[PDB]
Amino acid sequence: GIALKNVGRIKKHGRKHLVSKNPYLRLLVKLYNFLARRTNANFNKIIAKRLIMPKRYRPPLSLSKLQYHMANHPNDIAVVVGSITDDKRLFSLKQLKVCALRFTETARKRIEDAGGECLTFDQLALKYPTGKKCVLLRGPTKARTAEKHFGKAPGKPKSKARPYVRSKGRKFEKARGRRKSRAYKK
Amino acid sequence: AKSKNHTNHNQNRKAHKNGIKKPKKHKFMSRKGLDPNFFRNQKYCLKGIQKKKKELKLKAKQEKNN
Amino acid sequence: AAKKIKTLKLINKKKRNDLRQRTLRYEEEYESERKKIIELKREARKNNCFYREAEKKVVFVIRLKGVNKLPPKVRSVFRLLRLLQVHNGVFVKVNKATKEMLKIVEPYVTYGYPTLSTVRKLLYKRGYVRVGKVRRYARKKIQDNADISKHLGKYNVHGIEDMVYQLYTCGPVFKKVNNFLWAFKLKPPRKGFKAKRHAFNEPRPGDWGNREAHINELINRMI
Amino acid sequence: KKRLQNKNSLTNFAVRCRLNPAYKLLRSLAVLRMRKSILEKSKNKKEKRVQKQIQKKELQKINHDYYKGVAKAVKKKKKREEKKAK
Amino acid sequence: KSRGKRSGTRYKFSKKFRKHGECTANKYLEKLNYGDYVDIVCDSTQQKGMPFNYYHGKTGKIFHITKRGVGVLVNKRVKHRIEQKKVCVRIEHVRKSRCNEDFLLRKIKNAELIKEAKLKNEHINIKRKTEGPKPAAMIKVPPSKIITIEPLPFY
Amino acid sequence: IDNSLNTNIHQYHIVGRAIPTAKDKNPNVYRMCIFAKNDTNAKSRFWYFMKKINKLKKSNGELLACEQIKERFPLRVKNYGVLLRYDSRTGTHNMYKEFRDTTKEGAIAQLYSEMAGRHRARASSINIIRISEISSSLVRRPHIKQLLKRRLRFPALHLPTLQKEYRKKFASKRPSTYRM
Amino acid sequence: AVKKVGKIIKKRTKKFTRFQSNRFMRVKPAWRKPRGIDCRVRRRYKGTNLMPSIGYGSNKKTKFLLPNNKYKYVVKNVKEMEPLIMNHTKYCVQIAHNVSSKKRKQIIERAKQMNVSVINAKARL
RNA sequence: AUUUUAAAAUUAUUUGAAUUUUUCUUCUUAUAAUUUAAGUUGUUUCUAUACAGUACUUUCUUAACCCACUCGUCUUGAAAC
RNA sequence: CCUAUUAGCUGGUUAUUUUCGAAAGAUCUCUCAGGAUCGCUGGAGUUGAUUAAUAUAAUUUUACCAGGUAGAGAUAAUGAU
RNA sequence: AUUUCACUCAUAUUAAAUAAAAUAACUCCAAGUGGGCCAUUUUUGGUAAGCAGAACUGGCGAUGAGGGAUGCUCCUAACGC
RNA sequence: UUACCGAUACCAAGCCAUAAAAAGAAGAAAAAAUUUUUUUUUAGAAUCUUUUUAUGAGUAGAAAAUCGUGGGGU
Repeated sequence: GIALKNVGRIKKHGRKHLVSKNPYLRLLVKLYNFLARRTNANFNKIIAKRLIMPKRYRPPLSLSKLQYHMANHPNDIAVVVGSITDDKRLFSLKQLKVCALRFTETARKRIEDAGGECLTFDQLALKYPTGKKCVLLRGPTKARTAEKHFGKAPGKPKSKARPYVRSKGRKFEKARGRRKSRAYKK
Repeated sequence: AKSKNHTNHNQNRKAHKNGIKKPKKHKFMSRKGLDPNFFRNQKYCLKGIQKKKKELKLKAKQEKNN
Repeated sequence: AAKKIKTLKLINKKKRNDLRQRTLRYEEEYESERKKIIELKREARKNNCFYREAEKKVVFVIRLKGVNKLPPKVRSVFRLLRLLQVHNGVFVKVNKATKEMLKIVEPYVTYGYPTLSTVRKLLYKRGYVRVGKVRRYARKKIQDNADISKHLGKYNVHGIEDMVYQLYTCGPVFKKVNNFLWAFKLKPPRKGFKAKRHAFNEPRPGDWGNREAHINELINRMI
Repeated sequence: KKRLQNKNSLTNFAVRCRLNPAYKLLRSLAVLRMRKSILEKSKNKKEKRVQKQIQKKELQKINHDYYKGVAKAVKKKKKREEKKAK
Repeated sequence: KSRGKRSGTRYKFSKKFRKHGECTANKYLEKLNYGDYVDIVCDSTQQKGMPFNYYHGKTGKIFHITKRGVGVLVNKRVKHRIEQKKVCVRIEHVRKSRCNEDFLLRKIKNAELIKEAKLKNEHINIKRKTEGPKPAAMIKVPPSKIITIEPLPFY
Repeated sequence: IDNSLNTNIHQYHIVGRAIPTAKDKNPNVYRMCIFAKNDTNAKSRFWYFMKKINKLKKSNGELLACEQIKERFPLRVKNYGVLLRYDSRTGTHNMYKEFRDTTKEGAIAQLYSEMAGRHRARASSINIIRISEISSSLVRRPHIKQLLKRRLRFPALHLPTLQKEYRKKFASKRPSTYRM
Repeated sequence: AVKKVGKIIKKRTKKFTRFQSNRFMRVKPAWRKPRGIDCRVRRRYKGTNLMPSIGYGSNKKTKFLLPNNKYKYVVKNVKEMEPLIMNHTKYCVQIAHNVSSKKRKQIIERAKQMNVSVINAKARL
């Protein structure tokens, strides 16, 4: 008998393997696991970790946010482990070198028309195997509507969680506990 | 019928199973209900600082970018 | 294309020489300290005066009880001392803080002042070391000075004799050496205990508490 | 590396000298000191004992003083008890 | 059955023997700034601004200061976790804490000490010394005062 | 030396003293003779008596000396009178007992065995005060007095205690307790 | 008790039997984990029907091979024996139960000229 | 199949030094070997000069020493009268 | 026949190994054989750590606080006597 | 008070000690549970109770093994082969 | 006062699994006969391969990986 925590076995949390059985993504994961092991590059380690993540942690990054994040250094290349989506609110693009998992058709067309280029992660591993001049970016991992229902329960004081309701008219979840005139408010 | 009214047995070890969690102690705290006429004047202070900084930044950017 | 091995070998040779010189100086220091205490007690007693020796600065603690039925404070102190199994042994440097920690665990341990030969025996025949990355230590028997050099070399502690010196004389690098050293896993005593239930200082046979120099014979039977 | 047998660092001479580069020198010195002839010690035992007569006298004096102090405590306590008897 | 505000405070919220009466006028001159530590010691002579029973004898940090009151953040243990509680009291029930006074004096003393040591380019150890085993001492006592001790009989 | 025969009581001379404070520059030092199994137990007993008699505890004290006392003539038999204080199940009593043997520690071991045997007094209930060698003319107990005759002799009526090797299970004829 | 035949250690023989299968006919001896409440075997009372556990697992260097130090491979015709042409030293062959006498003879002769040993070589003859 | 290496120790020669002054004194200078390094190797028998036995493997049946209450279930607690 | 009505209640609830592993407190409840809710638990995932150090700690030390239980007292008060 | 510039306050042992401290923190989804009982110490009602009610910790429950002849809770000690 | 006996606990060693870690996407070795033959092997599956260390009770409950059955594509 020995008095250890968790009986002496180190416990890790989070993903350990790719779940997607996409052969191309499996090949990419193999390549970047090898790259992360054989080079010291935290760049490659981060990319190898992010290729493994669920969909909700590879959110899209719009063109406007891409070109805003890459404003100050214009000759670098931006690498996103999500998808790049178009932004109709953006009036003009400018000469972006972007590596990404996937591009929507509109975003790809706009980037090539602006004269930049779209890169896959195998091309990124070919040309910048260490990540020189490569800026790691990610989209908003907490903007999705599911997070709007998370956190403190709707009903706890000063809670911002969205409740689960069929509809959102005046007669749905809006009388008692949501205004001072009916018992209390939140 | 008659039951155990109350006990605190096992409650402490339940509490220590996931530790006695400490408050996070964030660097900044909301000033919502705190010292009006002081934090409003602090808002004015910060606005003055930002405007004085930003007009210098605009001047320098304009004169370096023609 | 072959200068690297030559440089590595030369550096190893220089390290061996420095370790040898350091160990010879250590032996001279042990002998000088023993002779000094002998002659100084002699002089004190020749004069009409008393001489009180320094406290020993380092203790060796052996756990006595198992893991069941222990108060939370005792369990916490045990974890802080790294005494997790029934016959585990550790070196604990002596100060007010550790003495007060040892007080709350006194009924479940026995400890005492180790002396140099027993320190050397413990490290040489039961000395295992925490080798790996930080928090990934992988207990390994010493068998060589390479890992001692790798982890403790920046404090010039290349060598098991350096480890022995720092443990025996509570020197500048004691916390690092003691932490680098995996907790000793001792055998049951060769002739048995007397009664783990009762204090060593009780008039009846007993084992727990501070044994002072008497820890050496128990360690020798347990090694 | 593959785990091999853990050699006894105390009795396996090669590994002991590997671990302690000074051990072979120390052991040779101890052995050479052991190998001294019995004639010198047999002829110098009295020389090495007769130097300690003064230490023996001082030792006797301190133990005598300790015994005398104990006996005087005995006498004082007995005298006090005889005082309180009446 | 009974759990009012001041339940159980018969002795804690009573003024000490010959220590009754309102606070001294000097208490109102005590300087308080944001973020400094404070003890909550309820003064039963002042009934308004009185803290709850639990916080008597607790230390906290100032998070708010009003014209006659202070808001202090106090850790309270609630089953499986601690949480900050914003207790609002009047100034009579609060007192500047000495919990870090040795820390402040240590900061000044070490400031000057390491300033002079760095001036004389000496590497000094500045941490507290946690005194443990004392060295040997060659101490002489006149034998006229060495007292022999014997266990005592029964009377 | 026969370890089956030796007991593990030794006499220790212990000198201690309170740590000098700012109140008193140098406290008076105390000395005591304590019989114990080892010097560690002797020091524990010394501090116990320091605290009980004086108001001095180990945490406020320091040990100036602790050395084992060896009997001058461990092969000369002498008579010891030992004063004693012990608490029974219903009170505390001081008594005086007499032994004779070669060492003070041996006499104390006899004392412990006899107090346990006669009064069920555990060693934790015994306080030894004042063991001292006495003269034959001042011996008071009859069981010691009868040991000091001009010529002392008696038969050997004890049963033989053979070795294990010859303690054989089946005998060929009934042995004699008369032997002699 | 463990049995050793060269490098092959079988950490236990006499395979585990279901609790009370000895004294109930409706309880077959095939092992089932006693879920129970006061179940003796589940509680690991002394002197009854010990349960299998992973500790009994055999050394994985010698885990699946037969007393001939060869892994068994079951074949249904002559075409399934091609891979053994370059595994003849570490694999032995066994003819499937439902193979007729001609295919059996053909398999035996092909295995013999491939010098691959056959386990059930004398079946249906 | 590019650390069972290197080092360490030992033996035999070898250069210088040191010292406790030498037939196990130590420190390196070089070479050659060894293992005390760098987790068991050798010899001789037998099985046996057989083709399945009285041997060896294995299943089963019987004993013998020690141990072993009836499972499932509700229950704080079931072998439960 | 509606109807396989309803049951906060009793009974039952079917392969293996491996890993983690409780509660019998609490708040509300026409609530007291029930439920929701918190706590305790698993699984999933991210952020971190992977740098013998920071976060951290049912531990001590140093410094500083708060207390009226044991004891004590009855001539300090009150209430007894 | 905030903002910007200065200057610089141990770190080469870490602003006290010790720490298989990141086996962390956080989020999500969800199970079972929500009759407990026992021992030491404290303790209320009761003449008392293997009685009823509480406090701390450890257990039994959910757990075998060695000992206590026997024994859910005692002692040792917790469990791969 | 000694010696001894005595656990599924402790110690050394082996093996199984769990957790973590170090690391990894190409060349002849031996033996037996008689320079020539013969016998073995001559590896490279990434939820994989090699090696290392620690660890292993468990009801209710949870998960993973495995084992089977009827039927359907291939």
